[PDB]
Amino acid sequence: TSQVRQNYHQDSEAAINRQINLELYASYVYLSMSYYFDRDDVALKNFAKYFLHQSHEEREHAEKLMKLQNQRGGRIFLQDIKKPDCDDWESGLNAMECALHLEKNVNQSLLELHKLATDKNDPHLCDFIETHYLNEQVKAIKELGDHVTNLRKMGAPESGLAEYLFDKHTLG
Amino acid sequence: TSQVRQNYHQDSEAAINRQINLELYASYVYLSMSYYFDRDDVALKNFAKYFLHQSHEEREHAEKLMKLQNQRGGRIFLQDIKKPDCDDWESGLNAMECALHLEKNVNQSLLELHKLATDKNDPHLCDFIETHYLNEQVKAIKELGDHVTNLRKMGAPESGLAEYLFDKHTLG
Amino acid sequence: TSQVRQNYHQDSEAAINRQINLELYASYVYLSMSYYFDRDDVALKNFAKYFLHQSHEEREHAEKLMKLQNQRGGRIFLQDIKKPDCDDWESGLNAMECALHLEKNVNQSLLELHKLATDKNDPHLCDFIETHYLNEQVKAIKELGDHVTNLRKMGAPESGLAEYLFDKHTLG
Amino acid sequence: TSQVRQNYHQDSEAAINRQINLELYASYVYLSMSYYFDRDDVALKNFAKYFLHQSHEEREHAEKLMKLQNQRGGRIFLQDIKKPDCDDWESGLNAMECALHLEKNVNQSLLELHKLATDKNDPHLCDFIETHYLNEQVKAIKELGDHVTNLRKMGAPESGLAEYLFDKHTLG
Ligand SMILES: [Cl-]
Ligand SMILES: [Cl-]
Ligand SMILES: [Cl-]
Ligand SMILES: [Cl-]
Ligand SMILES: [Cl-]
Ligand SMILES: [Cl-]
Ligand SMILES: [Cl-]
Ligand SMILES: [Cl-]
Ligand SMILES: [Cl-]
Ligand SMILES: [Cl-]
Ligand SMILES: [Cl-]
Ligand SMILES: [Cl-]
Ligand SMILES: [Cl-]
Ligand SMILES: [Cl-]
Ligand SMILES: [Cl-]
Ligand SMILES: [Cl-]
Ligand SMILES: [Cl-]
Ligand SMILES: [Cl-]
Ligand SMILES: [Cl-]
Ligand SMILES: [Cl-]
Ligand SMILES: [Cl-]
Ligand SMILES: [Cl-]
Ligand SMILES: [Cl-]
Ligand SMILES: [Cl-]
Ligand SMILES: [Cl-]
Ligand SMILES: [Cl-]
Ligand SMILES: [Cl-]
Ligand SMILES: [Cl-]
Ligand SMILES: [Cl-]
Ligand SMILES: [Cl-]
Ligand SMILES: [Cl-]
Ligand SMILES: [Cl-]
Ligand SMILES: [Cl-]
Ligand SMILES: [Cl-]
Ligand SMILES: [Cl-]
Ligand SMILES: [Cl-]
Ligand SMILES: [Cl-]
Ligand SMILES: [Cl-]
Ligand SMILES: [Cl-]
Ligand SMILES: [Cl-]
Ligand SMILES: [Cl-]
Ligand SMILES: [Cl-]
Ligand SMILES: [Cl-]
Ligand SMILES: [Cl-]
Ligand SMILES: [Cl-]
Ligand SMILES: [Fe+2]
Ligand SMILES: [Fe+2]
Ligand SMILES: [Fe+2]
Ligand SMILES: [Fe+2]
Ligand SMILES: [Fe+2]
Ligand SMILES: [Fe+2]
Ligand SMILES: [Fe+2]
Ligand SMILES: [Fe+2]
Ligand SMILES: [Fe+2]
Ligand SMILES: [Fe+2]
Ligand SMILES: [Fe+2]
Ligand SMILES: [Fe+2]
Ligand SMILES: [Fe+2]
Ligand SMILES: [Fe+2]
Ligand SMILES: [Fe+2]
Ligand SMILES: [Fe+2]
Ligand SMILES: [Fe+2]
Ligand SMILES: [Fe+2]
Ligand SMILES: [Fe+2]
Ligand SMILES: [Mg+2]
Ligand SMILES: [Mg+2]
Ligand SMILES: [Mg+2]
Ligand SMILES: [Mg+2]
Ligand SMILES: [Mg+2]
Ligand SMILES: [Mg+2]
Ligand SMILES: [Mg+2]
Ligand SMILES: [Mg+2]
Ligand SMILES: [Mg+2]
Ligand SMILES: [Mg+2]
Ligand SMILES: [Mg+2]
Ligand SMILES: [Mg+2]
Ligand SMILES: [Mg+2]
Ligand SMILES: [Mg+2]
Ligand SMILES: [Mg+2]
Ligand SMILES: [Mg+2]
Repeated sequence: TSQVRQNYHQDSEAAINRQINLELYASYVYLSMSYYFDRDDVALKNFAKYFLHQSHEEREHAEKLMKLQNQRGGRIFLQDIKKPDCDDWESGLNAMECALHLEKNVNQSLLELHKLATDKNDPHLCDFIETHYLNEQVKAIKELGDHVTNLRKMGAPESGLAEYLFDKHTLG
Repeated sequence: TSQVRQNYHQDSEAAINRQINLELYASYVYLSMSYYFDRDDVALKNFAKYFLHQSHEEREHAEKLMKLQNQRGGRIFLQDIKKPDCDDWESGLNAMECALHLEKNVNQSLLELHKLATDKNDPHLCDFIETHYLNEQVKAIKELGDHVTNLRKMGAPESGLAEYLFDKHTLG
Repeated sequence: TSQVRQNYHQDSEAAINRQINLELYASYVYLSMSYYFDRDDVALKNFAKYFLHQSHEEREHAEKLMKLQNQRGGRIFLQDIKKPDCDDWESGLNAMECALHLEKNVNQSLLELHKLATDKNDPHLCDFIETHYLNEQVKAIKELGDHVTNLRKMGAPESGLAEYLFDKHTLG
Repeated sequence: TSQVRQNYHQDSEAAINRQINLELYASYVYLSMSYYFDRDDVALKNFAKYFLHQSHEEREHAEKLMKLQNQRGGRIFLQDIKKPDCDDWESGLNAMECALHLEKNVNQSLLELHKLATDKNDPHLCDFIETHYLNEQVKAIKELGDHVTNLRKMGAPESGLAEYLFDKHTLG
């Protein structure tokens, strides 16, 4: 056993490794989405910028969990990062909808992680999740919902003008 | 023979003179396009600004080739600069499409020039073309493609509103 | 066909997608190595810092290739990012040796990519690889070789003192 | 009853008084350790500096708990501060090992305190412990573990050179 390990259940350790993979997966989804908008036949540079930033944030989320694993004396075990579900993201509205679904999926995993930490009476892990993950998720989900709403109201995805104007006035 | 000349084939010298003419031609096409947008019955000042800048860049491309010719000990031979294919450029979208076609034509000529330089084992000329021309062309073509895409998606050329808003938010 | 595509062979497009995956793989290897050194039973923070920086550089390499793909009118196709070969990296010396092997493997792939670009007479792609990848690889390989040499000379991996002092005076 | 008291169980009040004593005890252990390293026959000034800083931090931990007691309307009851277990701390490695054991003991007490607060549904007290104590403990334990590891790897306690170099390059 690690000399630092205390009150850190093996189930929690395993769940943290699963969460690391999921955060890296989310980084990959956003990376794919970003460069879709950089295509010459899509050409929405602020959608590209927005999703690249979200991608980099997800990687920071993963790295902080790796740091946590070591802080508590667990051992990092990495798995393949699966490719995203789509190669072609169809439209700005569709990409925002997929991002919303992704963030709610990552949130559900974080909530299950917190429930495990609660079941194992690990208040340090509970605090870590609450302080660094749960409100960030709520804010991300709200922002994506807001974006979906505006795109729908403006007439996307049929209106290429709506996508263009949203790119310029909300994402730029 | 020029006291400086070394490893510089007469075919390369001639091809450089042809490229000088083509770059000046491209400058002239963009000059014509620019002032079309300055017409009182067209009145898109940022289209005018954009194309005038592209015109001035083409002249810089020509002057750098003139400098190259002398650097290598070749002799500059100038020809008439042909007037552009159109007097009336029809719309912002049509002008962007013509610019895209022009830039791909200039690129093809540069690629043929590079192949000649390769065939004659002239690595200095190869480097000159690669370092100062080829990526600039790729970037210009990508930018023009992006512009065409947005104008089409926004509803041009039928939508005068699309042209106006593109002028203001992308070119301004 | 993409409106921007010119002189860009389908084989080159495919090879660029393969290179994107390899660069992301290299990012993952370095990420794994970094956090190994952050373990409480390893505890070499400058090894951790060094490898995390290398990880972030590899991701930048991947993103630039994604940008290239779109610039030339190719289409990005992503694959799973394989987990690294090891979970436990054994020592500072062993990790440096693995990094050296990785960088030489990535270099070989870049050289094969350049040979394809040469075979297809794509001087823009040749220049891109030469300007942004090949010297960076040569410098990385030389630096890693230098590091391996010093660790060996100092008495690693048997000397934990050698690893500690190298961490402090070369990597810090 | 205090005019401010609300949802503050008598068991929690008593447990806070016990924690105040333990934090002062930890301050005393580190004070003793610090001046051991200031002995002319030990003479490791950065070990002395490090432990004196840890001593002062423990006193701040105690004072914040005293403030908490009054904030919630409990009453502070003080007990003797026991002398540390050792007069002679043997070596830098041994002192770091004793500090690690101390911090894990203080952590266990904090975890028991948090469980009491949970059992009595006192979310303010739960938050206080999580926000101001639990991560500080995890970080302290990780840092001490890191220090023990490096000293062992470098050849302590037999190597007086290892202790000297660690003092200079990690603690200085
Ligand atoms: Cl445990
Ligand atoms: Cl367990
Ligand atoms: Cl997993
Ligand atoms: Cl796997
Ligand atoms: Cl699978
Ligand atoms: Cl998902
Ligand atoms: Cl349970
Ligand atoms: Cl709990
Ligand atoms: Cl919000
Ligand atoms: Cl908020
Ligand atoms: Cl919004
Ligand atoms: Cl507007
Ligand atoms: Cl010659
Ligand atoms: Cl000749
Ligand atoms: Cl001519
Ligand atoms: Cl003529
Ligand atoms: Cl003629
Ligand atoms: Cl043309
Ligand atoms: Cl020939
Ligand atoms: Cl050559
Ligand atoms: Cl570009
Ligand atoms: Cl570029
Ligand atoms: Cl555009
Ligand atoms: Cl092609
Ligand atoms: Cl082809
Ligand atoms: Cl692949
Ligand atoms: Cl795959
Ligand atoms: Cl496979
Ligand atoms: Cl490898
Ligand atoms: Cl071939
Ligand atoms: Cl070639
Ligand atoms: Cl070098
Ligand atoms: Cl160099
Ligand atoms: Cl070195
Ligand atoms: Cl009460
Ligand atoms: Cl009570
Ligand atoms: Cl007490
Ligand atoms: Cl007493
Ligand atoms: Cl007693
Ligand atoms: Cl103790
Ligand atoms: Cl109870
Ligand atoms: Cl509660
Ligand atoms: Cl830490
Ligand atoms: Cl932390
Ligand atoms: Cl340390
Ligand atoms: Fe975000
Ligand atoms: Fe951010
Ligand atoms: Fe995340
Ligand atoms: Fe997220
Ligand atoms: Fe330009
Ligand atoms: Fe310019
Ligand atoms: Fe040009
Ligand atoms: Fe041009
Ligand atoms: Fe590097
Ligand atoms: Fe760097
Ligand atoms: Fe790379
Ligand atoms: Fe590399
Ligand atoms: Fe030194
Ligand atoms: Fe401390
Ligand atoms: Fe401090
Ligand atoms: Fe404390
Ligand atoms: Fe402490
Ligand atoms: Fe809680
Ligand atoms: Fe909290
Ligand atoms: Mg998973
Ligand atoms: Mg699959
Ligand atoms: Mg328990
Ligand atoms: Mg918060
Ligand atoms: Mg001509
Ligand atoms: Mg004529
Ligand atoms: Mg020859
Ligand atoms: Mg260049
Ligand atoms: Mg591969
Ligand atoms: Mg596998
Ligand atoms: Mg060919
Ligand atoms: Mg270079
Ligand atoms: Mg006590
Ligand atoms: Mg006694
Ligand atoms: Mg109650
Ligand atoms: Mg906190």
